[PDB]
Amino acid sequence: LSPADKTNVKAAWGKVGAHAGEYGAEALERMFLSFPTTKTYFPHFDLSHGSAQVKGHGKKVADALTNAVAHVDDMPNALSALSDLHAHKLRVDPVNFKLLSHCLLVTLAAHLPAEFTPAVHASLDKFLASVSTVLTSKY
Amino acid sequence: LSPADKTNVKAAWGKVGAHAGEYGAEALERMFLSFPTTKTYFPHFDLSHGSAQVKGHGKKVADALTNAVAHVDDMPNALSALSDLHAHKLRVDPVNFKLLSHCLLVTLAAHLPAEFTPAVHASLDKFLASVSTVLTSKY
Amino acid sequence: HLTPEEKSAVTALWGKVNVDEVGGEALGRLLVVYPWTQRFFESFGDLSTPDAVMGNPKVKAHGKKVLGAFSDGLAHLDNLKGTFATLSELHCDKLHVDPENFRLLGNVLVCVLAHHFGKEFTPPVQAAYQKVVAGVANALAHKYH
Amino acid sequence: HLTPEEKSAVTALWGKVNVDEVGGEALGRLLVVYPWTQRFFESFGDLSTPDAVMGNPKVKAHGKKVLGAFSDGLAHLDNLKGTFATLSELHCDKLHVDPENFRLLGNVLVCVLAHHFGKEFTPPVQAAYQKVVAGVANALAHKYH
Ligand code: HEM
Ligand code: HEM
Ligand code: HEM
Ligand code: HEM
Repeated sequence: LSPADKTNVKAAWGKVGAHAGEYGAEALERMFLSFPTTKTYFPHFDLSHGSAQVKGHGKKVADALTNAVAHVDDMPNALSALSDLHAHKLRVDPVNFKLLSHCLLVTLAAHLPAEFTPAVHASLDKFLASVSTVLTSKY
Repeated sequence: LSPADKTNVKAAWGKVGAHAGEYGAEALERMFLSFPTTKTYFPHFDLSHGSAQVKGHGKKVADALTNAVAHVDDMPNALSALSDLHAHKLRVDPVNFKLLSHCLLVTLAAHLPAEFTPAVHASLDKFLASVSTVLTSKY
Repeated sequence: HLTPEEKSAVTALWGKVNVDEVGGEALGRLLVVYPWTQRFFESFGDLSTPDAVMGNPKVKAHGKKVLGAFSDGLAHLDNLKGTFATLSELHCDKLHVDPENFRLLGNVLVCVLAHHFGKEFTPPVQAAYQKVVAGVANALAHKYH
Repeated sequence: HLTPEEKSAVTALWGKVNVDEVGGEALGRLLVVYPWTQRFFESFGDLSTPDAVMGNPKVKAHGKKVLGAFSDGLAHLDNLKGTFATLSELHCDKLHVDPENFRLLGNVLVCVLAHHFGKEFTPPVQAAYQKVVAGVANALAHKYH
């Protein structure tokens, strides 16, 4: 991640603020509706609209991304325990990290008119790929 | 890469020895024949069977992999100049690194009956993905 | 394979699309976000910056044709194979574009639509469009199948 | 979309396949190399080691069925969609296996064939089989298309 990439990701995303919990919930719903294969990882969730579990989990996802931008230069060690979880316990298909990343970009685009520039869009996609790379590095 | 993975990759591959130049040439031909989209990166090569250019380039590919196993704990710095080349100058489609990796596994399988165990196969696939990750990390 | 509700969602939004701008906005972002696609647009000239790409007139002119192709696909969701046959031959047998880039361009387009329609591009609306762009990419890649 | 020469290459090699062993050899390597596919085989029991997977009788029994499906596809290379229709419904609408794993299993199979036939699995022979496994994966994923 280039210095400009880090600047852009701190920017795009400072603007997400206290909506971050609600944006991650929306990203999941977007993933569940657009790519139904992903729902089989949440058989024990009520994946309906406004589900308290999707909201609660979207907040955890968003917080993990906050922690990643806060430690962007040492993400493997910050996301270490999440890497073990997603690869060992959950064996998440690596394909699925691209699906959620795409929905995270869509969610940001739809909520950040001004921030989602072509350059910021490019930086956010690099950021989410690095997070995805870390979360898939433990198979 | 786990300690067992490194052991396996030094093994599988010690056995490749001085055939390494010929195996990389075969891997490329396998890629060119099975996935013809990849040939457009070599318009200036004669991609026919026994081509001196494919042999010469296969040796360079194999040597780079040798250098990677020799510096497996610091591949980003060992493969640094190749990362700039493949991403900046050549803009290689990241998809194509999976195609060549698959053909490298096929080539090894067809030449190393005893070494290509399920575990070694798994370790070699992890090794080539890490190399691919490094060579695609500079877009 | 769209429902009446998904068709309704897709055409209602598409009617509001600025077909002179959206195509080039998506092709440009493709060239910026996945810069290896620039390999196929050497003739277009200045792609050295994000601003250069977006403001490049050739990128805008070409994306207009690309969006022209998407509009045709929307009008023939039940025969996307035939619609994109000649484009498949071009992108597959002639250009040798890896079909994974079709999926990427489609998802980039989805991002452009979300960018321009905000809350209106709801999760259900997105689901319908993901089916559309998936079908286009699969149709455009038929010559590889 | 195979030529007479590629068909000739594919059937000549397939006639030598040990259909009681090759299927399970490939499913096992899939479960070992891409361990997230084990998520769909919890019932199979011990998958804790490579030896456990390969020597697991359920893996061998199931792979035999999988290779049964590939043999059927080879006999109907011109109608792979119809052949795999019911398997598509199963793997798509019921199991929700991401179709990228079809490509992986196919490429794993290619590795198994190279392993067992050595020099005989030539680059041209591989090219023909890559077409075969690509078509199977695409057919098995039709219910997503
Ligand atoms: C940027 C990508 C992702 C991030 C940051 C992320 C983050 C998280 C976090 C923070 C947790 C909670 C861990 C805990 O509470 O101990 C979690 C759990 C989980 N994740 Fe993810 N995740 C990502 C991608 C995915 C994907 C792509 C899938 C599946 C398609 C997935 C499926 C799950 C599941 C099923 C759980 C367990 C939920 C539960 O049991 O309540 N994750 N993830
Ligand atoms: C493990 C994966 C790979 C390795 C280790 C590798 C290694 C190399 C090396 C050592 C060179 C020579 C650099 C020099 O002489 O300055 C090179 C150049 C090149 N590579 Fe790769 N490469 C890989 C993947 C790929 C792929 C997947 C493609 C395209 C599909 C590709 C296309 C090229 C091209 C076109 C050149 C320039 C050839 C020439 O101009 O003579 N490489 N690569
Ligand atoms: C995914 C959906 C896509 C659609 C609907 C589409 C559509 C089109 C259309 C309508 C044309 C004009 C053909 C003509 O003038 O007769 C074209 C040309 C072209 N496309 Fe695409 N395209 C897509 C993806 C891509 C991608 C992903 C790339 C490269 C990474 C690409 C590269 C090109 C090039 C280089 C040309 C110029 C061909 C020439 O003039 O010889 N296309 N495309
Ligand atoms: C790519 C080519 C594949 C072929 C040709 C194939 C073939 C088959 C066949 C013949 C069956 C037996 C169906 C029956 O008993 O009626 C089956 C079942 C099954 N397959 Fe596959 N398969 C493929 C890929 C996969 C992959 C990649 C996965 C998982 C990652 C998978 C998971 C399963 C499961 C879990 C079952 C058991 C379904 C049940 O008994 O309810 N398959 N497959």
